[PDB]
Amino acid sequence: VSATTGNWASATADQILADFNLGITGLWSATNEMVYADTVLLPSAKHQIIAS
Amino acid sequence: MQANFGFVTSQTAYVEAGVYRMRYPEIRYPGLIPVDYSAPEWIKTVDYYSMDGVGKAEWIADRASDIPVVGLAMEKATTTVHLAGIGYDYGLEEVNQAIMLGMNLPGEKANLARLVYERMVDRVAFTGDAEKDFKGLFNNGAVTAVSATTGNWASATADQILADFNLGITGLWSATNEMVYADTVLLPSAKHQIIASKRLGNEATETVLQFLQRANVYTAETGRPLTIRGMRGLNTAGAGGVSRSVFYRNSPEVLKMHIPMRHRFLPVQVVGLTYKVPGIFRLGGLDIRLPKEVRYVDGY
Amino acid sequence: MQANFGFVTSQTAYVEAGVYRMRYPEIRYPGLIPVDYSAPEW
Amino acid sequence: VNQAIMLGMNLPGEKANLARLVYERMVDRVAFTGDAEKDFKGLFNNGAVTAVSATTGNWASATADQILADFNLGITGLWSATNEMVYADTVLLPSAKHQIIASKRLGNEATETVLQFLQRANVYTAETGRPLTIRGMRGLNTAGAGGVSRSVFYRNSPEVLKMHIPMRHRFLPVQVVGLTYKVPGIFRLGGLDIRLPKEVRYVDGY
Amino acid sequence: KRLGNEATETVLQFLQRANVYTAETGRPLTIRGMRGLNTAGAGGVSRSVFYR
Amino acid sequence: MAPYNETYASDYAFAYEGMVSDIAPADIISRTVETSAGIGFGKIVAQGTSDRGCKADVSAVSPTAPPLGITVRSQATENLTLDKYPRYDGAAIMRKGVIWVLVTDAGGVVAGDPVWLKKSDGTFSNADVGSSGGLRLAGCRWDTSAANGALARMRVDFDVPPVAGA
Repeated sequence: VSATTGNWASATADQILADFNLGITGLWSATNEMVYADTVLLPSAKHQIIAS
Repeated sequence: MQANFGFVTSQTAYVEAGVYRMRYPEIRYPGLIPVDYSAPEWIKTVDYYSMDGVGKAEWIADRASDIPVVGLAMEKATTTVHLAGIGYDYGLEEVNQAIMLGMNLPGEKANLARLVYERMVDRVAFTGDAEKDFKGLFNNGAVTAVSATTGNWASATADQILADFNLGITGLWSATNEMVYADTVLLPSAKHQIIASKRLGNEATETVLQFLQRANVYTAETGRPLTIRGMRGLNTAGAGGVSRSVFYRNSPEVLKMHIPMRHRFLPVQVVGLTYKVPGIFRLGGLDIRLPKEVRYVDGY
Repeated sequence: MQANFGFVTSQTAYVEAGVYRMRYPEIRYPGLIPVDYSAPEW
Repeated sequence: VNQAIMLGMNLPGEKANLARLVYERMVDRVAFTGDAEKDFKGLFNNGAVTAVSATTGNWASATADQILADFNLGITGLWSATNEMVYADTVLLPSAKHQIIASKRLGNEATETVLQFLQRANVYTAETGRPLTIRGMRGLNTAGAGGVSRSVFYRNSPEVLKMHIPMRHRFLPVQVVGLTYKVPGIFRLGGLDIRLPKEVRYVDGY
Repeated sequence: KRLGNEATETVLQFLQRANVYTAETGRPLTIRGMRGLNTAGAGGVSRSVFYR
Repeated sequence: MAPYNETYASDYAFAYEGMVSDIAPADIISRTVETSAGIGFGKIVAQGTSDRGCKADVSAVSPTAPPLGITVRSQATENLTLDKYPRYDGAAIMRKGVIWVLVTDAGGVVAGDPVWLKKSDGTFSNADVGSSGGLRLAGCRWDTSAANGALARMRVDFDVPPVAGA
């Protein structure tokens, strides 16, 4: 699935948090609300953007 | 997939230990609905009583005789019970081909019949069937449903979240002429996540679910805690296919489910190389007695 | 609400043991108004 | 009665309990309001105490500054009405207003603490170290001058308020008259007495 | 009275440690509330007295 | 566990339709119900044709044929008629005590008022109807201020002859 209009450059923290939790919530709802995600693999550049 | 009951293994192959069973959602109706089993096994109706007294006090004088008296009145109400069942059967050579492979075919069917029985009880408890007119908790038509104060909880700030949450408790309190407080809240699981993952501010880093625990009306007026739960079937149960949330008191005195007969298997029968095991179970529906202590809020 | 000391029941019916008494607000005077019971009765 | 034993109801025994209940109801009504038959003025409508309005405060669509100013208005007014001699010990508020205070945060984005910070920063608890008691009552919704909510600030001492109840509710033997059992029951009390009327203050309009 | 519009951990009586006298020296300042000062001013207004 | 007809009342009510208030004197009289349907609890009754019967029809009472009394709330009444005395039953008429009854008047009543009976239906009120269709129960008075359609207690004495009012 595509993100919710997020580029993560010129994007405020609310968009970042919404985009991140979108994946976890989507995976949970795809398994009919029975299992959550344990690990997230992001590209290194985006991990830097978040950590800075 | 393949109901041929036997498999062939290869000389050059590797096999993993254990079988994987398909998953189904949890059971979610212990501890949220008061049930009882003390009713005799074969009943048609349940009765319960109520009464109200009356009186006045007046100013008396000495040597007088006129002292005001009191009075009484009573009422009665009833509910019903119905019958259903599930049971299994198997052929002869099927079970015999089963036993030499160490399987216990009759047990595997009994286990899953109990499972599907529990599933049926859940569905009757939380919803309705429209065959016996067993109105459920999420769609009962005798309680009051109100709309939220323009809150979508996505792209909505914390003030709107807190106001929307406290609206239900305050409304239930004012509906009963300021006497009872809502005790349990049921939210759709998505909204529960929204609350549990949204912070309270940039300087107050804390969730809206960690602050709401100790600052809701119920826990502020009194000292007792509030219980919040996220449910599975509330995503679109509202008036126009919108989310619904339920506020109620959770006492055996507001809700009640009677299950006189739980689940029973009857003696086996044999007809022409078969074996039929009929299993019957008889339980009445859910009864919301106090309808002014259950509140629906739509639009979260 | 009637006053007859009687209702018609049936054989295939289970009457619950308890009775629900209609609720009224609490009493709220103790602890806010000082009252004493020391004076003689009359 | 010989017929309500056939159903196991115990009619005579159910009446004494409810008579005591209505007893307590009557005592409460006398204590907190007035009857205008014996001229027993109550705590919520006594005509000798001073009743002032609030400083333009409705407590709905009102920020925390107005809430705090309005709450401390009563204490400061009670202090200024007795020539600066006495302190309000107890506050009685309408219960809806108590909800509004207990729920609304302090007007903070910083820590979102509730307005019950008032519990440690009111005038009384600030000048001295003693705590202040705040309660929510039932009959204060429309007890004001023009049908508006009223709240009470007072000292709660046996030298300011007093209610004597010499005799409590008892029952007398049964009189029998022509297939009817008449049963009396009596008590006796004295009306509420507000001795210091300047130590009780009414604030209307919250 | 409260101190900030919104971030208000403390009362206005932080004045006790931020007045000019207690700022320039280390000595404390004594503040008292009196009784006869309600209308002592020029036109019947309140009056306050600062002295040594 | 029946919560229907819950109104969350502020405090206890005053009385029911035909309940009495304790006092030393009371003429309670046993009559037999003659009407096909029952008779309500706080109601007026006329003199029957059975030499000890009573009827709920008071459309023809006069000073020459005064009404008989007022029924009282019995609470043990055959459970087939909800709150009534069934046909052929002891009626327990009262004609001396103080009894709670129902008010039918526009402006209500106050402490001491005349009691006027409307012969058409058999309802109590404060003033005469005005078309030779009302009686005054000469010895009778109210004891409570009450609005329209509310319960008020009145003191009753049926040995005093009624007064016709046109």
